[PDB]
Amino acid sequence: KIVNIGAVLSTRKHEQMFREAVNQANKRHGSWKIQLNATSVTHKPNAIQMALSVCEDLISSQVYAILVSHPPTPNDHFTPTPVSYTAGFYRIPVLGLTTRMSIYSDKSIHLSFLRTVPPYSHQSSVWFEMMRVYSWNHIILLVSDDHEGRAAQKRLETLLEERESKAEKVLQFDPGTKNVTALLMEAKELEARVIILSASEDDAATVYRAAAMLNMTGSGYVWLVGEREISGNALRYAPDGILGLQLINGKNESAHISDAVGVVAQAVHELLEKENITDPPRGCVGNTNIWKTGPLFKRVLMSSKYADGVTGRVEFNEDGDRKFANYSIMNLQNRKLVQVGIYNGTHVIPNDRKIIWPGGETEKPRGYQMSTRLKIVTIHQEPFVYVKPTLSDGTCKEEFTVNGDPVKKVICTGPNDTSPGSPRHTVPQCCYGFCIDLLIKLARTMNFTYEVHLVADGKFGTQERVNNSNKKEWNGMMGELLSGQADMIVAPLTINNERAQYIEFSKPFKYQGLTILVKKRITGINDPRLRNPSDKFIYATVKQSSVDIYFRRQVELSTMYRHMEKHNYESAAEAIQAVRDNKLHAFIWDSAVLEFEASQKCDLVTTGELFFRSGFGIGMRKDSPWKQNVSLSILKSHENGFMEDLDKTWVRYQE
Amino acid sequence: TVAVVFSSSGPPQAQFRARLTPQSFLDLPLEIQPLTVGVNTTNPSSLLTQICGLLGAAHVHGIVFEDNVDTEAVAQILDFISSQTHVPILSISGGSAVVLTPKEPGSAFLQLGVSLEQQLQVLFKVLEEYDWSAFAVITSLHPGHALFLEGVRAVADASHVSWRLLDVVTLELGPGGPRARTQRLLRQLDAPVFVAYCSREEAEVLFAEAAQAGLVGPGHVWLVPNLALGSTDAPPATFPVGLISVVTESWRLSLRQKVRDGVAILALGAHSYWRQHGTLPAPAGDCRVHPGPVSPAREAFYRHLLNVTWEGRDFSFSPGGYLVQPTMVVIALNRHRLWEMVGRWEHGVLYMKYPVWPRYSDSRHLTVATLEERPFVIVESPDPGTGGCVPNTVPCRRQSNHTFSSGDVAPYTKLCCKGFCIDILKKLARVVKFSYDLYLVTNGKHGKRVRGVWNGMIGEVYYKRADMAIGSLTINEERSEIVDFSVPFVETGISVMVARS
Amino acid sequence: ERPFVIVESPDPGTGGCVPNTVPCRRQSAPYTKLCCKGFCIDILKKLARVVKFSYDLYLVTNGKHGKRVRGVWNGMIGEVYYKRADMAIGSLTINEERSEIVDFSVPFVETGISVMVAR
Ligand SMILES: COC(=O)c1ccc([C@H]2C(C(C)=O)=C(O)C(=O)N2CCc2c(C)[nH]c3ccccc23)cc1
Ligand SMILES: *[C@@H]1O[C@H](CO)[C@@H](O[C@@H]2O[C@H](CO)[C@@H](O)[C@H](O)[C@H]2NC(C)=O)[C@H](O)[C@H]1NC(C)=O
Ligand SMILES: *[C@@H]1O[C@H](CO)[C@@H](O[C@@H]2O[C@H](CO)[C@@H](O)[C@H](O)[C@H]2NC(C)=O)[C@H](O)[C@H]1NC(C)=O
Ligand SMILES: *[C@@H]1O[C@H](CO)[C@@H](O)[C@H](O)[C@H]1NC(C)=O
Ligand SMILES: *[C@@H]1O[C@H](CO)[C@@H](O)[C@H](O)[C@H]1NC(C)=O
Repeated sequence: KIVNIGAVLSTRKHEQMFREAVNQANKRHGSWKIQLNATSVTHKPNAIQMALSVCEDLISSQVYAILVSHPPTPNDHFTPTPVSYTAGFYRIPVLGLTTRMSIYSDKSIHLSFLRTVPPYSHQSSVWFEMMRVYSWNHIILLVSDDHEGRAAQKRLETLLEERESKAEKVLQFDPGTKNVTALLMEAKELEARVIILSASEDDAATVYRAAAMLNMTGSGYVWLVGEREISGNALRYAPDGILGLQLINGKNESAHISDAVGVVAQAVHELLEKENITDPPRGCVGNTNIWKTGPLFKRVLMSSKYADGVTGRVEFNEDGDRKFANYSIMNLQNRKLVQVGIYNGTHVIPNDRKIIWPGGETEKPRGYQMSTRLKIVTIHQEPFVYVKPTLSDGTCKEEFTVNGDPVKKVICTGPNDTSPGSPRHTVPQCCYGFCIDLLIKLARTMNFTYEVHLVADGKFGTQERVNNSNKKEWNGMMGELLSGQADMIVAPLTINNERAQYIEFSKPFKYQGLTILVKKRITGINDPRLRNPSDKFIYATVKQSSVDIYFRRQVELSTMYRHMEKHNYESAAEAIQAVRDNKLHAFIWDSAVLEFEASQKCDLVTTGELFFRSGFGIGMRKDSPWKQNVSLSILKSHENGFMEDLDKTWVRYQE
Repeated sequence: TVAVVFSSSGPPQAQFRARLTPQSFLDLPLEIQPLTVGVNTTNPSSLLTQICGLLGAAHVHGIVFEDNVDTEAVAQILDFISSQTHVPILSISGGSAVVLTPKEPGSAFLQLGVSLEQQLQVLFKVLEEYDWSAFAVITSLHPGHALFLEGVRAVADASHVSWRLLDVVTLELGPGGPRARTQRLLRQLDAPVFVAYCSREEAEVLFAEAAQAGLVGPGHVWLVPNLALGSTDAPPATFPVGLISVVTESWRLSLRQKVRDGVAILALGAHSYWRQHGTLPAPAGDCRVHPGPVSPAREAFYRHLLNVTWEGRDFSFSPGGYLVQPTMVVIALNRHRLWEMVGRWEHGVLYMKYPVWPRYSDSRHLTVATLEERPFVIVESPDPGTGGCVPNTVPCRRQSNHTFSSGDVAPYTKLCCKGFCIDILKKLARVVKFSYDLYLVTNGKHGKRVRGVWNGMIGEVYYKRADMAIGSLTINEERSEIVDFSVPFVETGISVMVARS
Repeated sequence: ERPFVIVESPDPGTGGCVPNTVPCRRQSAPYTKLCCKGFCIDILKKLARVVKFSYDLYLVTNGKHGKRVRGVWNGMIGEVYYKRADMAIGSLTINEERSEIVDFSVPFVETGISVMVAR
């Protein structure tokens, strides 16, 4: 049978190579069982006439496919659109010998379209593999607004969220822009120092100029770009040591033609033995129909593999991506590029010389340039953090103890000293006690400097979703860590699942539970006087706290929680006084806070014992590089007996 | 000066004769110079040649394109043309009025239609109205389905209700060769509510195979977006009776009304700029030059073509080429196989014509009855502002139809019941897998026949007005001869409470 | 360890072990399949049910918990440090020297040091 295929090129010389390839592939099977022809057209400066010419090419024969290539024109985006749309009307399968834009993969918009070269989006897999190899976890992603940048970012975020790690910071600048120092300035003020670039050549050059002006291209940094950003005028001026990557043998335009014709022949041979010989559309006018077996031909073509291609084994992705093309790692060794390793998209094999980095050093850089000035946020809790006013001399009055050594103190700022009515006022105070001493030991153990301060609301911190919105932002101290106000939390913070979702803790240093305080029938949470509302006994807690979540996390206790929704304190030891004034019947709260005051002052008793047990722990931002050392210090403190000596000092000196 | 391009229809004489003189649409605040264009059987060559000739001949300041339904790859050609000529377009029609998310950077399309996000939000609004909280998803391998598969989950996350979903299934259904695996996959999935995604050329296969595996009875209910049912005029056979879809406003409008609306919006934008006394910008030259390298100060025109309203209808067009925040209605198939309106979505509040879904026509979805008994079942008032009652509480609209001989309708206020018997009912619904709807009774307390006719709960059960009945109901030999009871779950008797001690 | 990990030989009833127990083997090629029951085993069953993974459980041969005789770590800590296993569940406390080479999750049973005397 006479089987006909088509093609479109621009060489007028490699078209001879196309006809030679189709004849040589006809030498593989030529018993007339199927017989192959070949047609061709050239490109034109006008697009509408180009579409009409592809129309007339299509009518010329009973064509089974189309092969389109990139002409000497510099507008590489729209060049294969007039052939794809027109033929896309009749579901005629097409192939792309060389095109990299990531819009042709949207199968809902270009109905029938394939490829033999991976798009610009697939580089994210190579970047992820390199990150896994070199172990750089804190990354910064700088991208553009054009569809290609969004697609690349979406793929990289898909991988990172598949490992549930996320990105340190994502920031994008609109395309065709200049004098954009603001965004690099915004990205400069973080601990993560590896930045990943993807933009056009001119934008790459502009970013290079700005970054070189901002000193951010020297030592301590590593930033690796794609392939579109080390070509042309962008390659002219760039900092030394920029990692990159190039295709296996792309832009040959004649190596892929043999593979295209081979796979087309392999597909058409398998297609022709099917019952439905619809026979491709004939005519560009009047025929307002589709090809009756176009989808079937595309499906068989997709799942047809090749044995020995000049560019390697050929398979197709779910949309026609090249599926395991090679990749070559690059570098900038003093104004001249070089090959450093070959990665096949699954793994990277360094098969070349050593790689130099921007600072000229030879040892591998690590990200997260660790700061030394850390903010700290805490709350007013009696047994742990005492707040006091300072004197006029500038130092809070000294206070010796029976041991023979003084009590450590520090200066804590932040509040108005009057929560209910305060227009605007921040005052300096003094803080001391248990957690402050623990912070003293921690800081002296791991070489750092602290600047303590207090929260702006007074509540511990609890997730909530305000009305007229779909996003929920944490409130109070817990929010302060996420939004960037603080860096660490040295305070009695309990460890619940909801907190553990977005922050990460150290090992616990004090275990406890929840219990009840009563002024000297009251018992645990089983009595009908408690399960049901009655005026004889009234229970309450502190609003916007953990116990609120614990009592809203249980359907079968709804009514009881509702009771708590009626009235509760946004308070402190003030609640202990409200119990003292016979206003409140009983109190339910953490074990240590109640047990200290009960045995400390007078006339108050703890009811029964604990029922729900939990610990106390330091809070730190997600995957911060300090947690391991903090936990190793806490365990060492537990093993020494220092938390024992510290414990008697502050809690066992009572009764 | 504007152009009209009829693409396909039946007898074309009506509109062609109607396009004679600019006395039609003689209410647009500008001088109108219309020109008509006819088009035979459609194909890229015909469209390209026709509109290029019109542009080169007439100095056309805008085009409107009306097309036949069921065409799939027409709008993209229009987008490419408009990008290459930079003259605006507007397709007020059925076929090409399906949104494309990514467009070419320099075009100006102005499609009139909604996306999957807005339709899904309306579908979930109507889904949440009737307590429906479990459903299955079935999607064909039609492309652009991952967008839908993820929009469903995003919108379900957005809402507050639990939204506990059973399963999601991806079928591959087409010509009747590969039609066996989908049968097994459809065989073993069960749910009260289905949300499906397929084209009109594929619903005829999906529903045909569904009617073979027991999934069309009145127990189940279906919801599909507006991509299917393309021929709203004459619905086909094998479709289920009473499936819910959402359609933008003006689904009943006439073709003449549609072209009137298109010319009206274009002229309104033009005259809106004219009030600024700047200009009436001329279009690009022609197709043979490939002109228009950059965007001149003409870019205001396109922008000024967005906010302009008309006749009290918001026509705010998004930067994505589709109109944002319109009014859209819900339709369903009654027992006449012709669509009918159900409820509008004006300003973001759902209206509904039916307070209770009709379920018209083995089975499921049995009705229940109960009345206040103080610990067992408690009837109260709904939320102060919401109306969707507290979690773990069942809506129960009492029937107060005390008179229907000369009474129109009694307003069934949405109360919500909670308690012990309702908890047992919830457990039974979870275990034995049925569906229910409570409604209080208003003829006697429990039942004591007044000389041969029963009343209350037992009366409702005996006269087959309700399948079940739960509450505070005692077992005797007087009524156990008439209805059928369950093994008792509460021990009771007779007791005598005295005053004090 | 009796409160947490209990080993029982399979009964002569039907070959398989009594339900709510897991097959376990004390490796050393020939094997006899005991089955293990306890507290941490219930925790492991729940974990396998929630994290959607599969497991095989085998007892250790050398010293009970761990030590360092000049880098020769025996026990479960050794079996994890030399990459022959992926977890080690049971009566395994936390201290600074262990956590240097083997990671750890959050605690679920809190212990310490205690003195028992005669009443
Ligand atoms: C119209 O649909 C409904 O309104 C409806 C019906 C039942 C339920 C809930 C039920 C509760 C709390 O009422 C659940 O706990 C539960 O298990 N349900 C059904 C589960 C179910 C399965 C698995 N298969 C089904 C087939 C038909 C109907 C239901 C099911 C939820 C909603
Ligand atoms: C096989 O291909 C050749 C060329 O690829 C076809 O011949 C062309 O036919 C068109 C008809 O419009 C002419 O304009 C070209 O000048 C021809 N080219 C050559 C090189 O002859 C030929 O028609 C194809 N075979 C069949 C059966 O159609
Ligand atoms: C409709 O939206 C446009 C913005 O796209 C509004 O603003 C006009 O923007 C152009 C920008 O080129 C200005 O030069 C005009 O001055 C702006 N407004 C006017 C009319 O002067 C426009 O105001 C909006 N119209 C409505 C209905 O509010
Ligand atoms: C293209 O590939 C062929 C075959 O590997 C090779 O001989 C040739 O050098 C490559 N480059 C060009 C420009 O042809
Ligand atoms: C953690 O502590 C080790 C020594 O215990 C030290 O070498 C390392 O630099 C510390 N890391 C950080 C981030 O402080």
